Order: sequence, then C-alpha cells, then structure tokens
Amino acid sequence: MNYSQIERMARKGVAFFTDPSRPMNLIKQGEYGYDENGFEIPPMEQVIPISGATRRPNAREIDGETIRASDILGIFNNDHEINEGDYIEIDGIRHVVVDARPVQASLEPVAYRPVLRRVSV
Amino acid sequence: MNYSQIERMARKGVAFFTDPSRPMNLIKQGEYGYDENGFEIPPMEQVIPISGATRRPNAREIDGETIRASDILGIFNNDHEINEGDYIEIDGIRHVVVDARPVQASLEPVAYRPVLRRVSV
Amino acid sequence: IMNQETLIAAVEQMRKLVPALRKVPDETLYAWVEMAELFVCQKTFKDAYVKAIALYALHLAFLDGALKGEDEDLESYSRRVTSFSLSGEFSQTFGEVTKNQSGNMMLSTPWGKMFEQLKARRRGRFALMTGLR
Amino acid sequence: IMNQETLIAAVEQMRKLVPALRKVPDETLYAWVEMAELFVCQKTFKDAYVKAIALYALHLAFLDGALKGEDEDLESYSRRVTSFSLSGEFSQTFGEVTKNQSGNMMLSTPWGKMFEQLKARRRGRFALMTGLR
Amino acid sequence: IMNQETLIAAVEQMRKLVPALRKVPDETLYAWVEMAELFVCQKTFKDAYVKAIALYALHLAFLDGALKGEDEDLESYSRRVTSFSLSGEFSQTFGEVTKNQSGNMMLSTPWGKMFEQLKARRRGRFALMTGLR
Amino acid sequence: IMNQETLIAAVEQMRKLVPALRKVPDETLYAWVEMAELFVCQKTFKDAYVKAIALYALHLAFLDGALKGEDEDLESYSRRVTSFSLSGEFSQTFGEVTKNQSGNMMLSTPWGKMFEQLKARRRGRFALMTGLR
Amino acid sequence: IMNQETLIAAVEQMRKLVPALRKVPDETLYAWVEMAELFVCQKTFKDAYVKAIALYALHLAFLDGALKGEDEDLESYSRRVTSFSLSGEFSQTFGEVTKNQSGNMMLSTPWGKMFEQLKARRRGRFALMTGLR
Repeated sequence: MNYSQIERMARKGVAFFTDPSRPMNLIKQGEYGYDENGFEIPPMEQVIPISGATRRPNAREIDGETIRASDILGIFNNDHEINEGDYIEIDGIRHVVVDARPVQASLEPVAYRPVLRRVSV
Repeated sequence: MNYSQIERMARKGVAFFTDPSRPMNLIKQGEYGYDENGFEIPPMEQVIPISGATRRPNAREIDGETIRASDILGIFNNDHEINEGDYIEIDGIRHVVVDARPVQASLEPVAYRPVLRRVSV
Repeated sequence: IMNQETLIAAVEQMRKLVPALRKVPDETLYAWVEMAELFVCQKTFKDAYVKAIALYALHLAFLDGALKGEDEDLESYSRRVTSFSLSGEFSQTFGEVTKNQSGNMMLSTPWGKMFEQLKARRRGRFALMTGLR
Repeated sequence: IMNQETLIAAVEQMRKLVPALRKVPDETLYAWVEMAELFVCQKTFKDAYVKAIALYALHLAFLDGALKGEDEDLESYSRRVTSFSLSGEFSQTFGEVTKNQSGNMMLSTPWGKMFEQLKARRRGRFALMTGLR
Repeated sequence: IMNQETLIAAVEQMRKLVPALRKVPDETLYAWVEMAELFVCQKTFKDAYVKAIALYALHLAFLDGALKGEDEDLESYSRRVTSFSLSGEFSQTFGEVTKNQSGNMMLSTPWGKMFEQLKARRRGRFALMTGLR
Repeated sequence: IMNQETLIAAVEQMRKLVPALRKVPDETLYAWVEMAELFVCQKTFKDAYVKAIALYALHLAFLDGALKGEDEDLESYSRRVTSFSLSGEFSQTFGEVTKNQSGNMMLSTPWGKMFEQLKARRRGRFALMTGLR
Repeated sequence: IMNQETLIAAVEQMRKLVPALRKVPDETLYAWVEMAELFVCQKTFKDAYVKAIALYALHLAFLDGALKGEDEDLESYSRRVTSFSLSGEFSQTFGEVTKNQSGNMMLSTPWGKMFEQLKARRRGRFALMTGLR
C-alpha cells in the first residue's frame, strides 16, 4: 500500500481542523555536558514555528491548593519531528511532550499525536 | 473550516435547551495582595448575569454525617469567559468551577463545559 | 407601489400574521414587500389587495430560506445542515418541512397555497385567449 | 366589515371545539377569522355559516404549522426539527401525522376534510358553466 | 459598457436583498454583474431592469456554489464535504437543499424561480416563429 | 489562438471568476486554455469571445477532476475517496456534488450550464441543414 | 513507424496535461502512445493530430486502471480494494468516480468525453454508406 497518499490525506485533515492565528512554537534544547567540576548549562533554544490542532482539555488536581493548571492533547504534521522531551509553546504557555505517539506503520511517520502536560506544576 | 458557523450553531443549541427563568450569576473576584504584615482582603466581586444549561446531577458523600450536598455540570456560551477559579450562582447556590473544559479546536472557544462542585462541603 | 399607507398596511398585516417579524429590521421588510409587489395584480383583487400583497411577500420570503438576516455566511445559501452535536452534551437533527413534487413553485409553502386559493376564488387559474383580428 | 356578533360566535365556537386555543390572545384569532372570511361563501350554507367558517379558519391555522407562538424564533418557518436529545436526561423523535395523495391542500388536515364533506353535502363540489348569449 | 449608475444600483440592490454579501469586495460583485448582463434582455422589462438583473446575478452566484471565498482551497470545486467530526468536541452533517425534477437549471434556486415567474408575467415563456418571405 | 493579449485576458477572467487559481502555476492555465480553445467558435460569439473561452476552460478543467496538480499519484485518476479517519482524533466523509443522469456532458458543472445558456442566447442549440444541390 | 518528433510532442503534451506522469519511465509511455496510434485517424483532424492522439492515449491509460505500477502485485487487475483499516491508526474507504449509462466505453472517462466532443466538432459522429455500382 502507498504511504504518500496517506501522508497527503493526513496533512489535509490536519490543515482542516486548524486555526491559522494561534501562535505555536517548538523548543529543541540539547547538547548539554558537565564541566570538569559540574557547572554548565545547555546553550541551545532552537525555537521554530509550528501549527496543528488540539483537543480534550483536562485539569490538574494535586492537593486542593488551588494551583489551577491544565493540559491538553494535540495533532501535528510530519515535518519538524517531535521527540520525547521537547517543549511546545501553545498561546504563550509551555507544555512538555511526555509521549510522542506517532501514527506509524512505516518509517518517516505521517503525523504525530503528542500528549502535553503543563510545565512546572 | 469556518469556526463562525460552528459558533452560531453552538449558540443556538445552547439557547435551545435553556430556561429563561433560572437566575444565574458569575463572580470574578481577583486582584488580591498582602499588606506589609499580611492583612488584606480582595476588594472585588464583579457579579454579572449569565444563562446556560445544566445536566447530570450528583450527590456528595463524605463520612455518613448527612451533609446533603450536590454538584452538577453545565454548558454555557462564549461571552464572559470562564476561568479555573470562578463562582457560579445557580438558583441562589454557589458552585466553584473546578474544570473549565472549553470545547476548543481554535482560539476564542465557541463554548464552555465547566464542572461545578458545591462550595463549602 | 403608488403611495405609502398601502406599504404600512401591508407590513402591519405581515407582522400580524407572523409575530416573529416584529423583531426584523423594518427596511428589509420594506424591500421584500416592494419587490414582491411586482408579481401581484391590483385590478384583479381590488378589494383585498393588501392581503394578497402580504400573502405573496410571506410566500416569497420563505421558499427555501432567503430572509436569513446578517452574519450567516454564504455556504448557507447552497447547502443545508441536517445534524449537529456538541461532544456528549446534546444533539439535534433537522429536516425539510414540505414536499413539492408537483413543481408549481407556489405549492411549496402554506402562504403560496392560500394565495393560489384566493386567486382562484377571485379571478381564476385559467388563461383562455384568442388571436386579435 | 363582517358582523361583529357573528365573529364573536365564530371565535367562541373555535375555542370550544379546540380547548387549547383558550390561551391565545383574541387579536390573533380575530385576524385569522377575518382572513378566512375571504374564502367562505355566504349564500351557499347560510343556515350553518358560523360552524363552517370556524372549521375553515381552524384548517387554515393548522395547515403546515402556520400559527406559531409570539416569541417563536425565525428560521423555524422553513425548517422543522426531526429530533433532539440531551446527554443523559431525555430524547424525543417527531414525525408527520398523515401523508397526502391528491395534492388538493384540502385533504391535508381533518378540519379541511370535514369542511369538504359539509360543502359536498350542502351544495356540492360540482361546477357546470355555459356562455352568455 | 453598461451604464455605471445602473451597475451601482444593481449591486446595492443585491446587497440589500442578501445582507451577507456586504462583506464581499466590490470587484468580484462587479464581475458577476457584468457576466450576468450577457443573459438579461433589456427591452423586455425596461421598467424593472435592475431588479431582475440583480435576481439573475444572485441566481448565477448561488447555482452550485460557484462563488467561494478568496482563500478557499482548490479541489473543493469538484468534491463536496458531506460531514466531518472531531474526536470528542463536535460533529456535523450537511445535505442538499432541494432536488430538481425538470433539468432546466433555472428551477434549481429560489432566485431563478423568481426570475422565471417575473419573465412569465412581464413577457412570457413562449416562442413562435415563421420564415421570412 | 491567434495572438497573445486574448490569452492574457482569458486567463485574467478565469482568475477573476475563481480566486483560487491565483496560486496555480501560469503555464498549466495557459495549456488548459489553449487546449479548450479548440471547441469554441469565434465567429459565433464575436463580442464575448473571451468570456466564452474562460467559461469553457473552467468547465473543461472541472469535469471529474483533471487539474489535480503535482504529487497526486495515478490511482486518484481512476477512483475517488469517500471517507478518511485518523485513529480516534478526527474523521471526514466526501461525496459527489452534482448528478448528471441526462448525460449531455455539458450539464455536469455550473460553468457548462452557463456556457450552454450563453450559446443558446447567442446562436442556439439547433442544427438544421439540407443537402447541397 | 509514426514520426519520432510527433511521438515526442505527444508524450510531452501528455506530461504537461497530467503532471503526475512525469515520474513514469518513457518506454511505457511510448508503448501506450504507439498502441493508441492504431485507433486515431490521421486525415480527419490533421491540424490538431497531437492533441487528440494524446487525449486518446490518456483515455486508454485511465480506462479502468489499466496502467499500474512496475512492482504492483498481480490479482489486483481483476479485484479492487473497497476499504482497509489498521487497528487504531487509520482507516479509508474508496469508491467509483462516476457511473456510465450508455455502454459506449467512451463516455466513461473525462478524456474520452473530450475526445468525442472534438471528433463531433471536427468531423462528426455520423456514418452514411451506399453500395459501389
């Protein structure tokens, strides 16, 4: 079976349920390393734009301390591959990609369905 | 896809299953801050009217102490955006919006589906 | 149209038949009635002219949905929505109200049928003619 | 103008025949009766004028849901609601009462069928004509 | 070129009859009116030229969704979307407004039916011809 | 084709009717219009020739889907997709836009119907001939 | 053998009309063009031979999915796949583009319909014969 046709269908479907006014960025900080004593920071941010769709909002409850946090799920495109420790800048709010969950039956996955949790607590 | 049409459909649907005789208000108390020793109260109430629909009543059971509390779920409109710590005045009874849960695939959500729990216990 | 009080009477009669038009802006009703006046004959009725104008305007404004107001997009004029649901909160389903297999274009709304009956009672639905000289 | 006492009797007869009309304001019923007066013929059945004029007005009111509430929203005059349902509270499904087979618009409601039966008995449904010479 | 003031009046009449066209840029409406000018005949109904030319332009614009948005993607001019749904947020189903029974392309939209009624009243739908000798 | 400015005018008119072609590469539109020029008669219209060329090209480019662009495989030219869903995230369903039981091949798109109407108004849809000498 | 430059022009025209054929090796396209040469008549439309021979070759290639890939498995030439779906990843459903109503095999693809229109315009679809005496 042809996977290019599936890629085109997935791209058009993602472009259907999307709004071209939500600012979404992506952070790929990496290449860390410790000093000869243990003092160093990763000097990479690598902010790039991205667009997609979101669904299923959910609220965070920890101890009844009224922290008022939330987390959602998203659907994205194949370019700018997502990893297991990246950050997503959704409407000025950072989320961490806990799960990548590519929609994959072949190499070079057609799309990604990451699971995002709000950063900090 | 057009989201204005979805907004109109959601507004008409909410206006269908609603009763224009239930008094419903909304409280947006905010802008707190402590004194130079720690004595101050938030001087804001911001009571505004609102209308919507409710569903799925549920009862509260804690210890068998016969407190007789209850909590429900609601569906509302896009104006007067709901937050994660607001109060809803349903028929003279206060409820706290634990979860916002907007029905969102785009900015400026078309509607909200908050989860309400009765205030106090 | 020839003067104003007939327009006022026609609009008042339309609002009296359907109270839902008490909220519609007045200028739109004026435009609709003065455009529907082109199809009705004054010499035929000559006693219930305002009633005929009101019935024809009401029928003309409700064929397939034309008086939709403002903020309704352009796709609503070519396709109809049959179902809409919001998550697992509620659902709704719509459908057509009248079947018009005859294809007269006047037996599509009750107002059109009433206008046809009134015309048949007043003058008739026939057209019998012969050549001149 | 048609006689006031006859109009009062016709409206009151309409009210007794359909008790659900007791909650409707009198001006709308008066308007419907005056509109229905244009079709009912007087000398055909002069003895029972009130009964049949009330029947014809009732047929006009319930033709295809022509008579709605005062606060009924627009866009429901061209589209009907087949069904609706809330999440876990209730659900309902509607449908049409009967289906026509002749396209007469008169054998579409029970009141219209009663009126046709009365007209056939009292005078008849026939029409024979000849020229004037 | 057709008279500028007449074109302005026709476009403004189109805007008032369908308020949803107020958000469309004027050049596209001008192009549609100029295209519709090629079919409407002048001397037939010279008194009411503007109304019927606006009606015919409206019929052309809403024939089968010929008029789309500026940024509407291609491949939607040959394929329609019956329904769509997100996971647990919303769902919707569409459908066709009415169904033709004659294949005239003119009894397909309400505006076309209005135009045919106006043409039949003003001049007629007939055509009788004989040779020139 | 005989010269260039007519080609420019035709392409500009096609882009004016459908703004979605402002993104299509120019050479493809040139090829489509110069291949659709083979079916239209210049002597027949002789006043709205560019409009006829634009309408015929638009109709010819939209019969069953021919202007699909690049990177679309070869199976898309023999079968159509009616549904597509992605896990439990979203779903979508497509369908045909027009039924053409007549089989004229010109009443398949609105552009074809408009071209037929324009040809009927200009010259006619008949072909009456007799043998020579 | 048919002229080499004409074959090159026909293949290149096929490539520009359908951009998706740019990825197909030239030998297969040459074979298809040579096969389609056996049906196209030369003296009928000598001016536009290349366009119509390319059209007929395109119609032959997309008749019923006759042209498949190099590594396409057998048993798919007699059986088609209506739908498929993985467990929780994706699903898809296919269908036929259009449905024939005459059994001519020529009004089955858009390219064949274009070719028939061109043949009817240039020469005609008629055939009148008499004996030789």
